[PDB]
Amino acid sequence: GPHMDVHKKCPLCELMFPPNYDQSKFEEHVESHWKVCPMCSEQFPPDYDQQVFERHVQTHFDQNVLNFD
Ligand SMILES: [Zn+2]
Ligand SMILES: [Zn+2]
Repeated sequence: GPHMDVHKKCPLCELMFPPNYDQSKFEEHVESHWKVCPMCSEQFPPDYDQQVFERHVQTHFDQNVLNFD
């Protein structure tokens, strides 16, 4: 950390943490913004659209109407 080590902010929502905050706890928070499809276990970038993500997740519920096969 430099003279300004208050850069520990989630660049995705700008939640600002103290300089002494856990890097990995920071990263998991960044990875929380990476929207994870529970059915893909894939994390989608913050650059991804929530609308697109929600429709993506919806298609996992849609399942192309899995009737049997
Ligand atoms: Zn955040
Ligand atoms: Zn998915």
